[PDB]
Amino acid sequence: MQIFVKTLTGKTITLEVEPSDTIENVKAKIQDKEGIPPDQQRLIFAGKQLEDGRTLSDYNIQKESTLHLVLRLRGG
Amino acid sequence: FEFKQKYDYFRKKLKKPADIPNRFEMKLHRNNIFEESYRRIMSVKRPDVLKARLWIEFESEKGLDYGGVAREWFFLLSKEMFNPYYGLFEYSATDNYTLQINPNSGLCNEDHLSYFTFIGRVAGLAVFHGKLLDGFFIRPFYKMMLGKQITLNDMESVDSEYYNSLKWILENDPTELDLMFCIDEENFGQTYQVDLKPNGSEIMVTNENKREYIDLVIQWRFVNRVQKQMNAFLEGFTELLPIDLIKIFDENELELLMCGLGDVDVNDWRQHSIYKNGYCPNHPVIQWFWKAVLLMDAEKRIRLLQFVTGTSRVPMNGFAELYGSNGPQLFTIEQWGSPEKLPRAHTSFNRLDLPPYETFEDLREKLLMAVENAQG
Amino acid sequence: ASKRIHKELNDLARDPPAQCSAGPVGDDMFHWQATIMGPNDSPYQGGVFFLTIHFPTDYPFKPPKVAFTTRIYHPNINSNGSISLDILRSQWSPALKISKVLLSICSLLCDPNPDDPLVPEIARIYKTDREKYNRIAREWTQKYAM
Repeated sequence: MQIFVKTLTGKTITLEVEPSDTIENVKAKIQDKEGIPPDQQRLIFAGKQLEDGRTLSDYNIQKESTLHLVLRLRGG
Repeated sequence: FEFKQKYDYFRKKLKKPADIPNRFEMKLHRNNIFEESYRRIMSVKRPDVLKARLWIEFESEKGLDYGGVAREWFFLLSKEMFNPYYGLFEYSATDNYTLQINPNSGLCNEDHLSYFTFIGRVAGLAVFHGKLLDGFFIRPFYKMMLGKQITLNDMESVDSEYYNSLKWILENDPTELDLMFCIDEENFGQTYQVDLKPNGSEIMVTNENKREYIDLVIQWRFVNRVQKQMNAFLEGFTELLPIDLIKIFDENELELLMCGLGDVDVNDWRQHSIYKNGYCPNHPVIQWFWKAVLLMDAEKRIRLLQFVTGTSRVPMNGFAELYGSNGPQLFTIEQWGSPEKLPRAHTSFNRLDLPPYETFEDLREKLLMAVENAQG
Repeated sequence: ASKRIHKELNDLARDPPAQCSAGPVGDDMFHWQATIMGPNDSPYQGGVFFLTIHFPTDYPFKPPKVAFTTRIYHPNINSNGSISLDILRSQWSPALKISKVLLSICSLLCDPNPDDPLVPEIARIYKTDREKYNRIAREWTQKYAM
């Protein structure tokens, strides 16, 4: 199964996943291709905030689904 | 490409009349530039003569250039016209530095309309001669020139939190928020309530008029109290250029066309920055930061500034006069986190939490990333 | 704006927010002050903190400015008392009621957010040497919160 993760710059990160993977892991992988710790990441999928406690088949994220890498960076 | 293409075609359509002097004669004292410039430009009866070359000399700085004093005269007169304290224009916010027409400009300078056309005469005059004005305006301003309609969407660049709150009113039922068709103003510590429409003070924002309400609020925020002015500004702007010959450009293009890009003066910056929790001027990480900035280009710099302060602009008197939510707040850089984490920022205190990086490119990669892949 | 504040005021009077009281002092209806009691069995036990609540003339389209006046040792609250809470900036919504912003601040007191800190030094402590943070934070409650 192949997906896409678009960064705010227009760039994209094609990864290799399976439908049972937890969103918390889509980040561990984007974390080697980009080196961005998970706690500063947010994958937006068509207006919704995908949780790290779900899987790719929970939000019907299928073959070629384009999520979005949102950097959660301004402080608290 | 697209912008470059357009600009050039723009430049050419313009035409210098043949019955005007070789140059325009200007010589004035740097310390009274506004009024003097005002009288000169605003006395010419053949507004065309102003299409002649800029020939300027001040009885102060006798620099025998007379070509370059043109680049300056604009940078110097701007600091005057677009000064939030002369009363013609003001800042959209205490910490936004983007100018906008002061609705109460009339109650300041007594015949202000003549002055707006003047600022217009100049404003355009600079576009004709490929020069730039100093300072920037809220999108609505540009949009008004272009002949665009102002809307709810346009107040997101000016005040996000307000935008969202209005947009909520737009997509929900507002009966519980118990709003009325009026607003609140302040002056001399006194809060005085103003009606959006007749008897608004007594009318509730139901779910049947909530649209018409978001209308008046925007109408009032950027349009009602400045059409007379904004129109004068155009009377003058078009005494040099054909207003429709510009509609070819867009909100952002027109902006870059007369107010250029906002390249941040890197020095004035470094110099008015404060470091906290470990960092200091000569610290290794800090030393790199700036060398990283040195490398970035105009865009990446302005972005970096926008990511940390929440505004891509800068006050009139530089980084010494920067503001935050609660007032004066210099650019800050505070040490925080492990080298893994990307840099963070609190636009409210114009602060940047910079993890102590081990190598220069180590820092440059994580920084350039936060900057680009940002604003969300 | 006006009616919005009164109504919200009486709504506090009728069923107030537990652990916190807040109302205007003096006549001004745009300047309230609140009190919050250190969540029980938190290092702020026994203490009582004071807060200022300034409502801008742009309320409720803009969030109210809320700050701690009483010195407190926390990761998201600095010396000025500036609170790093989301529903106070990026998350505010005209719908939110004060009761709920006050209660949200209680939450932040017993369970900090050490990863989105306002005060770095303190965050690292509450993360690495917990009992330290507790020892310190508790002592501040003795000096400024009592």
